[PDB]
Amino acid sequence: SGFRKMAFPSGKVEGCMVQVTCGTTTLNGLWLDDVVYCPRHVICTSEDMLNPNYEDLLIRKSNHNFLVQAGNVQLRVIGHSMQNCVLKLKVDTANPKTPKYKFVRIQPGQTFSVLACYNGSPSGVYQCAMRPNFTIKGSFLNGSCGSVGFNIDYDCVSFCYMHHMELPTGVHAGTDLEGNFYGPFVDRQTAQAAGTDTTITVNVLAWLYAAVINGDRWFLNRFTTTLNDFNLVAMKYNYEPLTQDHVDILGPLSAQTGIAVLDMCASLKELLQNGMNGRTILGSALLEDEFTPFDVVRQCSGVTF
Amino acid sequence: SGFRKMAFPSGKVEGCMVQVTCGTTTLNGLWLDDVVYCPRHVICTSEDMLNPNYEDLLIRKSNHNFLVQAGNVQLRVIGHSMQNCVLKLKVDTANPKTPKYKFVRIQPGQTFSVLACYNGSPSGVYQCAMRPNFTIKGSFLNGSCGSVGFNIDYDCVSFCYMHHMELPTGVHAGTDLEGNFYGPFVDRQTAQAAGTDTTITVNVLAWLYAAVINGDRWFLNRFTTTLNDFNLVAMKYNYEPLTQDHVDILGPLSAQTGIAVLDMCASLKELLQNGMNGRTILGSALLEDEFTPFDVVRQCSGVT
Ligand SMILES: *CC(=O)[C@H](CCCNC(=N)N)NC(=O)[C@H](Cc1ccccc1)NC(=O)[C@H](N)Cc1ccccc1
Repeated sequence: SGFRKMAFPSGKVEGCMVQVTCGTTTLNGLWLDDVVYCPRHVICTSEDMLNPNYEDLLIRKSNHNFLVQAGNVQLRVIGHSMQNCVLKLKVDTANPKTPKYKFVRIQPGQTFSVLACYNGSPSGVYQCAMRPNFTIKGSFLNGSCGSVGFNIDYDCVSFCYMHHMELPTGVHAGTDLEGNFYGPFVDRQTAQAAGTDTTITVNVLAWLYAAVINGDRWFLNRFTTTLNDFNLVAMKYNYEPLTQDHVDILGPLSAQTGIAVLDMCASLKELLQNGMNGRTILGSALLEDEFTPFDVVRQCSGVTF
Repeated sequence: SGFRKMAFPSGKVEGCMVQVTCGTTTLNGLWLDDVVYCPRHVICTSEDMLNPNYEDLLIRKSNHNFLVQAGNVQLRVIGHSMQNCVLKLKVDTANPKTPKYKFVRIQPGQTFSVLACYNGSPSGVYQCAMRPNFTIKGSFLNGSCGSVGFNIDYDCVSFCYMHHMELPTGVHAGTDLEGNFYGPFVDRQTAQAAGTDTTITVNVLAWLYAAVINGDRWFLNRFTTTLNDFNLVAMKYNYEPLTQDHVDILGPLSAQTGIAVLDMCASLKELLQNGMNGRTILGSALLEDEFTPFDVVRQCSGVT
C-alpha cells in the first residue's frame, strides 16, 4: 500500500555523469559511449550571454580548451560539435557503464526523474512534470546545468531533458537531448517569462484513482457526467481539457477500481466546486497533477528494471 | 530555487540488492562483502507466520535451502546465522560493488531514502520519515520486504532501515540492519497496531524556513512567543514538543533567514489555530513535517 512521488533508480544515469569545464565555466555532462553531451553555454563568458554567437564562439575554441573529467579521470576531447543548444564533445574513451538508451522528446503533462548533479557528481533525484507551459518546477542551484531528466522504459534509459536555465519565476527550462528547448525559451540572457500554467487534469484523475486503490473513497459520489459538461467546469478552474485519448489512458485504472472515468470526472467536478472538505488525499490537501496514469500503474504494480 | 522532496542517488545501493528465495518465499536482500542480509521470516511459510519459532525453523533449514541471486548469477550460500529479526547469509563471493557503509539506528523524526525493490531489482526511490510512532508512510507492494532505507554521508552509505511488514493501518514497519524492529512490532501474525502518531514540530519549522528562503513570506508575523507557551498550543494540536536542542539545530537556517527560531514558532502557533488562509507554502496546503533541518540545508546548499 501507500503512494509516494517515486523516482526511477538513478544508478544507470549516475554512471554517465561527468564534469565539463571551458575556461572559467564548469557544469555537468552526460557521457554516453565516446560522446559527452552538455549545454553549449559552457563556452560562454558572462559577457557573451548578452548576445551570444554560439556558431562563432564554438569554432574559436578547440579540443584542448575543454576539460572533461569522469570523477578523478581526465577524458581527452578529440572533437567538438554543436547540435542546437547541446554541445557534443567526442572523447578518447568510451564509457563502459553506458546503458541502453534513447533520446526522446516528452510532451507536456508527462513526468520524468531528474538526477541533480554538481561538478559531475549526483546530489539527489526527484520526479518532475513537464508543465503545460513547458517549464518544470524543479530544485536546482547554480552548477546544476547538464543535469538530465529520464525515464526507464523497461530495459532502456530514455533521456528526455537536460537543464539549461532558471527563469525569474523560479521555475526551470531546458532542452531535449537533441538540443531543442521545451517551450519558447533561449539560451540567451534576454527577457523570458513562462506562459500561464494550467493543471494537468488527466494526471489529477489518475491520482484520484491511486487514492481509491489505497483505500480513500470519501470523495466518490454516485454521480456521473458527460465529457463536455466536465470540460466546461474544467475550463472554469484553469484545468487542461480532457480528450478522448486521455479517457483511453485512464482505462487501466478505471478497470482496476471499477469506477468509470466519467464517474470520477464527476467526483473531481464536485471537488473543484465545493473543495476538499478539509480532508486529505494521499497526504495532500491540494489536487496533485504530477502523476501520470502510467506513474500510478508503475507504482501500484511493482514494475522493475 | 525550488523545494521538492528529493532522495539520495541510489546507484551505490542498487548494486547491493539481490533476490533471496527459501522454499516458496522470495524477497529482497542486501549483499555487503560476503554476507547477504534479509528479513528472517523468508524462512517461514504463511502457515508458519501465525506462531513462528525462528530458532527451530532455522534448525530445520540448511545452506542448501537458501537460494541467492545477484541478477542472474547464483551465489553459493556457505553459512546462515540470525541476528534478532534479520537473517545473515554468508556467500562464496564478496560483492565487487560494496560501498563504504555503516549500520545506524535512526531516531524518530529523521529521514532516509528508500529503494523499493522486487525480486532483487530496484523499482523506485523516495524519501521517508521515521514517524514518532516508529512507523513509516512508504510505498510497498508484496515482495518488497528486504528493501532498505539509507542516507549517504559524503561517500558513506549508512543503512538504517529494512522493510519487513505492512500493518492494517497501511503504514509500514521494519528493523535496523542489526535486526531490531523500530517500535513495538514483531515478525508474527499477531494483533499489532501502530500507536497514534504526532507531527514532527522541528521538521515543520525547518520546512517553513525553506519556504521563506524560496520566497514565501506571507505566513510571517512574529508576535514574540516563549518556548513553553508555544509547546502548550503544540501539544493540544498533536505536535511533538520542541526542546531547545531542536532550537539549536534550526540555528543555521534561523541565521540565513534572519528569523529567530522562536518568532517563527509564533507564526507556526497561529498557523496552527487560525489556519492556512486558503493559501499555499511550496505547493502544499498542509504543514509538511518530513523535512529535517539538514534536509533543508542539503537541498539549499548543493551537497553531492
Ligand atoms: C546551470 C548553471 O547554473 C549554469 C552556470 C554554470 C556555471 N557554474 C556555477 N555558476 N556554479 N548556467 C546558468 O546559471 C544560467 C546561464 C544562462 C543564462 C541565460 C540563458 C540561459 C542560461 N543562468 C541563468 O539561467 C540565470 N537565471 C539568468 C537568466 C536566464 C534566463 C532568464 C532570466 C535569467
